[PDB]
Amino acid sequence: YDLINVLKHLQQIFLGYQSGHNVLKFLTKNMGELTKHYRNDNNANYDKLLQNFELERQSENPNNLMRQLLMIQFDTETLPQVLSHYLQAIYHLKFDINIPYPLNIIISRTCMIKYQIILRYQLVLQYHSRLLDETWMDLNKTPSWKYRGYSHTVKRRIVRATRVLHAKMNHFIKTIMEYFNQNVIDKEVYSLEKCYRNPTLAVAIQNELEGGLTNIMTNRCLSDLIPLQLQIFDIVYKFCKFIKSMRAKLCQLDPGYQEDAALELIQKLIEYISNASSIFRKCLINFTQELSTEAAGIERVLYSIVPP
Amino acid sequence: INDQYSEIVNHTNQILNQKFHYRDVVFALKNILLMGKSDFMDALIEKANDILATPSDSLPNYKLTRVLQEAVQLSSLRHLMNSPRNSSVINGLDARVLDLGHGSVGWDVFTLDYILYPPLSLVLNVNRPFGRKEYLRIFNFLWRFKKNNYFYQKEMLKSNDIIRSFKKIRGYNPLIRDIINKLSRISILRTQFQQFNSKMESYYLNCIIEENFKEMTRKLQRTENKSQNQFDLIRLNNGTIELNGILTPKAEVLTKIEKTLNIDELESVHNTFLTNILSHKLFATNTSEISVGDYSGQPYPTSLVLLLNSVYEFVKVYCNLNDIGYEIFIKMNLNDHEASNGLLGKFNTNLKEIVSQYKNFKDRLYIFRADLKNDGDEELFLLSKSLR
Amino acid sequence: MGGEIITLQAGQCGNHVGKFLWSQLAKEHAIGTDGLSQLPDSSTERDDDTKPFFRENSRNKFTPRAIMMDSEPSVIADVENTFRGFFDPRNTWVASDGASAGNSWANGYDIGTRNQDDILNKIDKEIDSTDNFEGFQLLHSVAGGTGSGLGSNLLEALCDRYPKKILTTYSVFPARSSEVVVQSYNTILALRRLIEDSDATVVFDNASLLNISGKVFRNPNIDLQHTNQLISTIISSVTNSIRFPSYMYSSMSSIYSTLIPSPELHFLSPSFTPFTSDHKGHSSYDVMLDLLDPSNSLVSTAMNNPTYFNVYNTIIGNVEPRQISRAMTKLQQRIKFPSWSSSAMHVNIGRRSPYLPLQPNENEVSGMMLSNMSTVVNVFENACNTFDKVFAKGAFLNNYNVGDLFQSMQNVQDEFAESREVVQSLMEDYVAAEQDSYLDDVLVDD
Amino acid sequence: GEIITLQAGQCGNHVGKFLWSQLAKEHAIGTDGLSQLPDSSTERDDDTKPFFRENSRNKFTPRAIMMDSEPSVIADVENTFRGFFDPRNTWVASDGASAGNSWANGYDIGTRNQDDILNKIDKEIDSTDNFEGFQLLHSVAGGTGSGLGSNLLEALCDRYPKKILTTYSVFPARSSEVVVQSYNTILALRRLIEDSDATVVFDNASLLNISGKVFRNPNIDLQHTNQLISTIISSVTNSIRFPSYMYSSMSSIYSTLIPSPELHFLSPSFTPFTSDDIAHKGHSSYDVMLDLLDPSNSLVSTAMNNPTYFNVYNTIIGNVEPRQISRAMTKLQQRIKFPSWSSSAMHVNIGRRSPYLPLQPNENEVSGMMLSNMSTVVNVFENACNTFDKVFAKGAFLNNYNVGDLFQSMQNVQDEFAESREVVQSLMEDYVAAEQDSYL
Ligand SMILES: Nc1nc2c(ncn2[C@@H]2O[C@H](COP(=O)(O)OP(=O)(O)O)[C@@H](O)[C@H]2O)c(=O)[nH]1
Ligand SMILES: Nc1nc2c(ncn2[C@@H]2O[C@H](COP(=O)(O)OP(=O)(O)O)[C@@H](O)[C@H]2O)c(=O)[nH]1
Repeated sequence: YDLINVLKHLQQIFLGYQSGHNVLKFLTKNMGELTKHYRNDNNANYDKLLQNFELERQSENPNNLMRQLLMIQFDTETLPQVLSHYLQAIYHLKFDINIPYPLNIIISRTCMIKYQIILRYQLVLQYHSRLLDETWMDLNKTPSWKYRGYSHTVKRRIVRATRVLHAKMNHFIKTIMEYFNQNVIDKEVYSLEKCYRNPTLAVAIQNELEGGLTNIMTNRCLSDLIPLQLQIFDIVYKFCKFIKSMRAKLCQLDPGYQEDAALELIQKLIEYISNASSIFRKCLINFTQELSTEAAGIERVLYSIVPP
Repeated sequence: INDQYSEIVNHTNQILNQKFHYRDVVFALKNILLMGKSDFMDALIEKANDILATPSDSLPNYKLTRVLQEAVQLSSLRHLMNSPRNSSVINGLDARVLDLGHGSVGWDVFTLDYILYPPLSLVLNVNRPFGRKEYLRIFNFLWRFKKNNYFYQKEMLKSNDIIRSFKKIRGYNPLIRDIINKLSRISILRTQFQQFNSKMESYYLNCIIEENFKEMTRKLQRTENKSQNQFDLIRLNNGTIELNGILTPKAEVLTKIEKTLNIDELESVHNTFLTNILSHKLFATNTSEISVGDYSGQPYPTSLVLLLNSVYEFVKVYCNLNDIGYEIFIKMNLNDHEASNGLLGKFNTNLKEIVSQYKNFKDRLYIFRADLKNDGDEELFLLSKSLR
Repeated sequence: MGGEIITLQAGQCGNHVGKFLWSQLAKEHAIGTDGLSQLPDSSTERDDDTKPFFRENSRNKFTPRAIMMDSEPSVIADVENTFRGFFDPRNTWVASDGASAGNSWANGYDIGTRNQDDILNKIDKEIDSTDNFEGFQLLHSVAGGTGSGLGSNLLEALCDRYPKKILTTYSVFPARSSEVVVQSYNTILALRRLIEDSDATVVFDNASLLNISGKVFRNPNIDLQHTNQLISTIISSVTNSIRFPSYMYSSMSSIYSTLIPSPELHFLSPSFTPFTSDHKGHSSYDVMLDLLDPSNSLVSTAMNNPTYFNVYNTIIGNVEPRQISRAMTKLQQRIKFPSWSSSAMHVNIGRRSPYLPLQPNENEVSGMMLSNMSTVVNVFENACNTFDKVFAKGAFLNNYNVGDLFQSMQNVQDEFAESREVVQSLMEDYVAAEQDSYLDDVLVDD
Repeated sequence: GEIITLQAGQCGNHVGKFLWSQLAKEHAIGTDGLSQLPDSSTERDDDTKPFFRENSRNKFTPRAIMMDSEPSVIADVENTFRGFFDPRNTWVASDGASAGNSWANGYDIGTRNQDDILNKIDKEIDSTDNFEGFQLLHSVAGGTGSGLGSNLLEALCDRYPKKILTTYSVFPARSSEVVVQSYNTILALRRLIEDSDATVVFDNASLLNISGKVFRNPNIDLQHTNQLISTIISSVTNSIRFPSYMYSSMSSIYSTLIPSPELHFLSPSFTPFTSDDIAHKGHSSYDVMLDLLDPSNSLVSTAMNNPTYFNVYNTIIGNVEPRQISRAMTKLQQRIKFPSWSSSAMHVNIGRRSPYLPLQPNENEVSGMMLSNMSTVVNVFENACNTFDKVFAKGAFLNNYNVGDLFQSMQNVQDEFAESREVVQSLMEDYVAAEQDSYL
């Protein structure tokens, strides 16, 4: 049995290792529904996602055992809640695999649990990055947003500030991803690859694999910082939705013809932008506070936030 | 021992497929007794209308033999009887009547049967003289639906005839014009009945029988193929994916035969198919597990067959009505335009009867749907919802 | 009952329709273009029925059943020369007289009064080939002249000779307001017969045909003759069930019986995802929601304020029944209907033709729907709102040959009066049926 | 994730030759278009689909569309890669514009033939499903090439709203005769200014200097310039061609770089370790990150003075250490400065060495490259721009190449030129305002 390639096949599903290709495809296909389903998922009715995955899985190579056992499952209690089962609604989906015949003595069930949790977190981040990216694509391509001589107040207070805060959010999100994937994930896969060389004891192999996984889990960026990130995600979700609405909202602000209309709309838009911005300033400052309060992520994440 | 077992089971499966036509008798039983391939049943009823309704006894069995002859001749199943290779199949069909009474209860007791012989009579579970005759229970339970279908079709045609007939009156007494409206509205009533029938039938033939038959053929067929995927995998109803068998080495040279079914597995799987059909909540009659529902307190099949009988009386009375319209046209088109029309009195009487029966029908059906919603089971709940 | 069908081809466009239709049909059953078997006789088992449509001889040639109609042997001969076999040359028919469109309806009518005296006898001889005959058919475009006249005369002639026999119709409606000087005349005349002769009628809207064709064709925009093959694709889905027999609907009568309530309401709007021609990777769920889509129709003229009276659905392909259950749930949750109804939409799951040049389908299905809905009369309004403004003026009032109906201008004007009354009563009844008290005529008696 | 590449002009197609050469031998193809792997059954570790089309017989067709006017120069490439390039993708004029012409006649030809060019691009589009954007590779100085590039650029941008565009541009070294091309150059900017979403600029002075440093015995090394250009383009697309954790689409790359679409001119730099004596000066990632900030590594020869940075995006390819990179940012944030009105934006994009070129692996060898956003970008304009502020009034030889959509109707010609130069002035003052701390 070729253990090495089976481990790599598992990783490409559960760590994203050399597979961001796949995550991009998955999100770009199903984001339009995954964005809204997670409000009232008690009554499942999620036939479309299951059916679509069933169809797409037929296309893949049959000479990969692992992709075949990929199943879509859901549950109710959320991510911080499912971590509350580890040390005591955004994307509460799940992937699991029932490891094959009792050669799976190599691969436990606890390890599958932690792999599940990890993939859940990765998909959260990738979803938010995909939103920001679609937003950037919208801000610089739809002619509605191009400047053709409107009013110095609207730029000072609507569009320029919108762009500034959008770029701030995107920089922060990408920085979080950069820290996590670069100084968190490659350590484990690199150790696992090196222990494949000169192998002497199976039990040490099992111990090293689980040690790498646990060392992934121990990071407080998954446990202690996480409510900050969820409040972050609420803010960014709402802002991105607002901008997606602005794409057509801006259409009625120019030479209806400023006819005692949209003036309070302009004022409310200004206040909305201002309040969202100030909220995000406070939240980043508190994130700074917890960063400074107590892993090369130090002087790595904080560079893009620390205000000049 | 291992080698001999493997070899003998393999040769046995091969001979069953190749000499005695297994898997052709199974599909034949589904296409004959379990009501599939309906055109055969349609042609049978059409060619046996004169006899299924004969109000007599000591019936000429010879005509029924001619009936099965021309029935298998008319349907698509002639493609079997024409071929020498599998001609043996058609020989097994036969028809029976049991006389517990005089009055054309033959239509109520017409039974299609299929007699088996060695070796197959040993492998397949059929109307054994000391069995439960499950095939017979199913076949009667669906023959009811088929009686409804036949009568409704005939009389729908006679209806459309008669409405088209009265359309050429408008230079006459508008009372006859009234007929039009009434008949047209009356027609909708009939359809509200008939459609309901079909709904349930479809569920029966597409959610009880067919799904089970597909599972039986899938299990019996999996032995036939070669590895289109090298993972002998099982897909479940809960999304569970399990790999049984041994994860074999990938043809590794470290140093310098698959599972088909014996006879008992064959009989076992056929019996599983049948009993799992008859353990479904739309067939069970007499156990402790005959759980009755709120608002009725009755078994589902009992109330349902009551509904179907009510449907039958509706068909009879609507037949009478259309008859009445026919002789009204007959007397109207001729000389006597001073025509006595106590026939109209009968017309109104029969409308009153029809509307009474229809109100009773809707009431019973509402009880029925509420009963299924009380049941709470997903498929029965969806059947209840679909009926609305 | 339940048996053989005889189909009728009205006009030149209709005859093109039929040529494409029988192309598709014989393609489905793997039939040789010359009519000889395209299958090696290695297998002797066959699991579908071609007795309803075809006949067979001692030489295993398939004799079609059809009749091909016009006075101009151009289109007939073109179809015949398209397939050097595949047709019996003794079942065509052509007249020998003057030629014109429009009000030549009347002369076309006279064609029958001159010629049906033998034409049906041809039919009769042909119908004597079989035993169990269950209905005719007809293909037509309302707008043209020769087809409209012959079709109407045929319908009248058959409605009183073969009782208890079904007559279905297929009719397409034009989109141009140009020829309305005569156009909206023939149309209205045709309706007069489709209200008294058809046992069920399907309606088409050429505007939506061309719109969908341009939307889906990956070749640039071209003629309507290459769009004609989008008619037969619907007539494949109907009669699919009686060509590959399965559990239910093995007869045509039962089909409209689940379509058509009381005989006054016999207009049907087809629709389905034209996922084929002569890909799209859609599952059953996608198909059965796409059929709800207001962009998906073959008569796309209605406002989103409709009322369905009856719905037929079908699917070709292997399908998970659970998806059908879920989709019935969803569709019933989204559609509207009168409160005197207790039935619902119906589903039949068919069989994909097995002789087809098949790859693995992987649960990719081909849906279809017929709907008896309230908005069909919308496709009428253009021709409802045109002819009368000309009738006040009588443009082209003379294009009738005398025959034995055109002797008095009042004769024609009374014809149009009757016709408009017929259509108005139709729309009156369709509107009246929408209100929840339609049954009061019989449920509030003393 | 399909990408469509447009190459035009003599320079554009020389670029295409070298570019597709490096990309192909990066993907084990060879001059024929078949697999060089010994076993077709084994799966691969990348996705070549974003740039190459695939058939049944395992021939890879580069989705590359090339434009020309005198088919001789574009003809050489298929006379080097037999059967590789699809010949229906090329387009050849007949008796069009003059030798070295102004862009005007090329623009006229483009307006005449854009119908069939658009049909061509449409039929290449129909070939796939997941289309992400185009790429345009040409110089501004060349007349017919830049006219065609401008015309098709407008055609793509207005016909295609949901698709990204990236252009690569070439500028001549400061020399004598380009006083016409540089002249001509101005109007070319007009299109990229309004139509390009992101774009990176190339000058030949720094290219020649890099050649004078890397290769021995230099006589004429324009081919070396194309070498460096392809090096840069492949490096940019590396993280998309060999998937990794984060960046798997082009939009995700630029989205970190460009604020409001008035600041989308980018300036590259690269490690001395090339991609065609290379064994030296690749010491470490710490070294790579440090020497990236050498002004001598710029692909545009600028001046060094407390440079003001908008966005920094560097990619390091090879086997890297976390500690080196950590310390590198630790002191580069301190050394590198950016305007106080925004925040620090340093991004690293660790990638993959291609496992199909038989590389010479060391344990700590790396290479690196970087994209940046600068004020000093406007410096390339002034060098050309200052010129026509001095000459255009005389027009004796200036009108003679007949620079306009009409001929000899020089009134509308001066209209075009004036509006163009004022648009350039808007760009320059805009970059200054971003510079001048005014929003502070
Ligand atoms: N769908 C479709 N309709 C057509 C086509 N050609 C003509 N028609 C319609 O058919 C009508 C003409 O009918 P016509 O053939 O003249 O009738 P005929 O004179 O009795 O043969 C016009 O209203 C057209 O809109 C076609 O290729 N496709
Ligand atoms: N990109 C690139 N451009 C070059 C190189 N060498 C010279 N050039 C410039 O590229 C331009 C190409 O001009 P082009 O229009 O294609 O030549 P033409 O077709 O003869 O008019 C010329 O103006 C050269 O100055 C090189 O190595 N690479």
